[PDB]
Amino acid sequence: RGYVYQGL
Amino acid sequence: GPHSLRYFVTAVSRPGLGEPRYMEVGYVDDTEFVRFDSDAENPRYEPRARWMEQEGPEYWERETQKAKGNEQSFRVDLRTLLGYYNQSKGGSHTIQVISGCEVGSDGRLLRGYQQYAYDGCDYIALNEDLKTWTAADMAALITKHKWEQAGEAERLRAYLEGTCVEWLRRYLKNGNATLLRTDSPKAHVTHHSRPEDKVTLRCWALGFYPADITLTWQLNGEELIQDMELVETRPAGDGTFQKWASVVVPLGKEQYYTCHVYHQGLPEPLTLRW
Amino acid sequence: IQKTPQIQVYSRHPPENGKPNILNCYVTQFHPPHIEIQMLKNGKKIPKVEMSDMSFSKDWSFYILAHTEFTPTETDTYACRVKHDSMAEPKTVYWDRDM
Amino acid sequence: KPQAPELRIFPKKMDAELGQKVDLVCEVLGSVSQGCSWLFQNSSSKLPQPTFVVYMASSHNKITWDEKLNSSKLFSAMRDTNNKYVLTLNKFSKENEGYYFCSVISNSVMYFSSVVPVLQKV
Amino acid sequence: KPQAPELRIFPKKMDAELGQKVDLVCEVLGSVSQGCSWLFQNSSSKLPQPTFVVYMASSHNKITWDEKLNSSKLFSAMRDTNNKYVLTLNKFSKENEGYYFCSVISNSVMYFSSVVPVLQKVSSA
Ligand SMILES: *[C@@H]1O[C@H](CO)[C@@H](O)[C@H](O)[C@H]1NC(C)=O
Ligand SMILES: *[C@H]1O[C@H](CO)[C@@H](O)[C@H](O)[C@H]1NC(C)=O
Repeated sequence: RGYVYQGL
Repeated sequence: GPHSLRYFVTAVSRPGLGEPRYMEVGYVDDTEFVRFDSDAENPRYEPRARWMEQEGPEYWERETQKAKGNEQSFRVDLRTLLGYYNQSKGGSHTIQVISGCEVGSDGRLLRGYQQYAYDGCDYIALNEDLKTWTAADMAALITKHKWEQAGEAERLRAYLEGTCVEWLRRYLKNGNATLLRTDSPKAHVTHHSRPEDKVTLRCWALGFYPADITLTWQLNGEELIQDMELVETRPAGDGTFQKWASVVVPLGKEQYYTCHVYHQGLPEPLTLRW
Repeated sequence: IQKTPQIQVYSRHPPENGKPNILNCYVTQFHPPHIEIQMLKNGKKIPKVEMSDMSFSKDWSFYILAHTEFTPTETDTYACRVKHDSMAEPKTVYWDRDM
Repeated sequence: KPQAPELRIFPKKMDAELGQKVDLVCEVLGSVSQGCSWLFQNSSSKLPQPTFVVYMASSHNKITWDEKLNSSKLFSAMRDTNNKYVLTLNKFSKENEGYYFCSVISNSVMYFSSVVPVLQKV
Repeated sequence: KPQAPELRIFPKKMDAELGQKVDLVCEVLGSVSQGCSWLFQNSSSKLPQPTFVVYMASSHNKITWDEKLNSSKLFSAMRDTNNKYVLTLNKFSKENEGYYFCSVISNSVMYFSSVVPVLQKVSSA
């Protein structure tokens, strides 16, 4: 399901 | 058959007219089943398929938090990218990203992926090895390192192989049937007078589902791939899809041509003629 | 990084003068997402024009559908005035029965 | 190799310099129901990278130019009497120094002519 | 200034041991053109002379190849999921070395993918 994105 | 869960996220900045907008939309077999628009009246995750409304409040709260949480972290990313590329503060920029997994007809994982794109151009993506990254330019190189020296590929791979396929089944269970539904195309050809004794025949095809379809005109058993002229499959607005492929033919000799309509919803391809 | 919009002004169901129908305006292949889509009848803009939520494609370009109820006449004009940054001038595309 | 579709290209080599008009005629002999396409590769082409130039329908009088070359054409085209297709360059500016060749598709089979380098000699 | 399909090949480069199964896939994006053609520019040549390998329909499983210097034994191709056109090479021999690339036709205009090198692996070891 929805993913928790990581900072660039 | 094969199935795939994927997420298309968008964090577009726009100074001068409000804060950056964040949209998060998911797809199951290329069908939108979930969404979240920072611009909505009540910004939160919402189902896009009837078979998605079963999930209780607990599910939608978790997803809304995730979106609320990502939306914030993506706002920095837009700023972080302002420095990596050193762009002013006024020209709206946009970061997009596609990430999900593809499951084979057997149930296995065919592939897991994640692609970032700054201002429409590729930025960084997770390799097929699910352990390495592939930067497009020097700015990506930083992110690449930042993620390597952090253990990102392992956490993303864990989600691609775990969460993705698991919940893929979940949704797929109560959504597969409705996804496999089919509405045969309602075809027919149209006549159009043209200068110099010619004539253009338009092979129509309306009210069909799914959107995938192929219309091909032929002459004496030959598909006129280059003499043809078709349109982008456009949504009718009622769940169904439309499309048309025409070709110019000489007057009188008009009944020598036929377009063959190929669609999932057809046991056998149709053969239209004027 | 930039892409030019692709428009199509059509009706949900087969056209037929006198009978109420829905006029669609499918805009695709545009980036950034910043777009302005108006729907006009005989010059004047239409009021209740619902617009489908926005969504892009694997090629990173955006697309969006905009419709509004209308009743076809053999003398009434319908068009879609789309405004976008990659367009020097706001393109106004007209509805063509046969399209 | 009868009735078999195949194209002829003339001139087969041009060491002509900056300034000259250049008519590249393609003689399509066989049974091609489709039209003729003109393709080539110049500068920003270190690897074999062909770029569509023009397409000439056989049947009716409709010509489709490149998705960009459309504005400020440096190329010209026209259908000559009997199975002929002529792609004439206006001025041999560097913007068109490469290898050219016409193509015809018959029964879903791309049939190419011969790559003609309308280059230079310097 | 209408639609324009998008051809994506994979891998972008490759090379191998004399004798391996090389499979090249072409992903076509867009509904403005059906089918796909796989081209080849023989490595052995001074003048860029493209050579038609094969054609595949996006609907029917019917494939149209080229009966020339009958190379039916080294060439094989199938069509996968999302506008995925696979072209596999039966045993990477010397007659296979060269540059490969897919093409598609939309509204009479021909589009071509970036070429992909398929030469002998640095000839070493
Ligand atoms: C040239 O190409 C033909 C056609 O693909 C192939 O059969 C042959 O092996 C190649 N020959 C050489 C010397 O590269
Ligand atoms: C070669 O010609 C192409 C096609 O006409 C043109 O777009 C390009 O500018 C040329 N490049 C050079 C370096 O002359």
